[PDB]
Amino acid sequence: GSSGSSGPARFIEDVKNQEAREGATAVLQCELSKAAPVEWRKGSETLRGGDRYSLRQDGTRCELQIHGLSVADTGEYSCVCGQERTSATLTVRALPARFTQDLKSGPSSG
Repeated sequence: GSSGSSGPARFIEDVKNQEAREGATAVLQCELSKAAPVEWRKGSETLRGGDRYSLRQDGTRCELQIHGLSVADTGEYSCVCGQERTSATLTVRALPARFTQDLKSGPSSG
């Protein structure tokens, strides 16, 4: 809430930590002050929309999906936008190991 002009596009809404299991598709949804180009990078590696990473920006909103979540993927992504840059933490938990747990609800309604 401040009338004026800064110049470049700033991340008005930084990405929020992500948490999903293997096989899923973790994606970070953020927002920019104004339509501007960005660049997602994991630590010291620059990623570019291809087959696994499905980058989709609807103007000021950015979205970086990850097809095939692997425990390894787990790390810290950072989206560099002009001058500003947002980062988050993606926690990938191994797939749920099958386990039979004998159980049968009771006459209780709730």
